[PDB]
Amino acid sequence: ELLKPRTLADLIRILHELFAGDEVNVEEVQAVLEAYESNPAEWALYAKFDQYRYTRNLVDQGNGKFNLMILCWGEGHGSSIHDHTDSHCFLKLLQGNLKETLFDWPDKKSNEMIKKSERTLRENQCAYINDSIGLHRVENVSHTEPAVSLHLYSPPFDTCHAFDQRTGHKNKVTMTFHSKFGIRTP
Ligand SMILES: [Fe+2]
Repeated sequence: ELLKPRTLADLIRILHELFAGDEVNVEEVQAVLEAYESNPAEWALYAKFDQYRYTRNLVDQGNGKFNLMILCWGEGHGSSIHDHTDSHCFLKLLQGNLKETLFDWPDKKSNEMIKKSERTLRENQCAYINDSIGLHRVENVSHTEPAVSLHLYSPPFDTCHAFDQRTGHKNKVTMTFHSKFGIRTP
């Protein structure tokens, strides 16, 4: 029985319930994430920005069944084109807007990766991606407004691939956390 999360803490409690088992009801998880109304006071602790690139701030480690983190995107900050390491990935906007661009998995041939689609993710909206859907890039294209997003990955992963848009070639990257549970982790 899915109820509206009253607070971020309440959302986290609900997520522990939704991930108690071995599988993932994606539509239910997405619905609960969307239903949480972002309250900046509840997540200010995690919203640690860096001037030069977006930061990943760990919020909850789940049951070891998911990583829940907050990403802080300065004006103009964006990600690589990347995959999600055979995991579910939910992305909910807490503040601002992000542009998501979708790409197909490349062929062996070196070739320009052409976008398949793009969309604008707005405050409180939750998006979902997995490797079967494709690859994506996420960017804060705003010149004036930082963006903050809440990401849930299951199972947790600490590596993924970045793809070179000009060729489709991939390289493995290790994800690092800017902070964990509100504590800067240099
Ligand atoms: Fe992603």
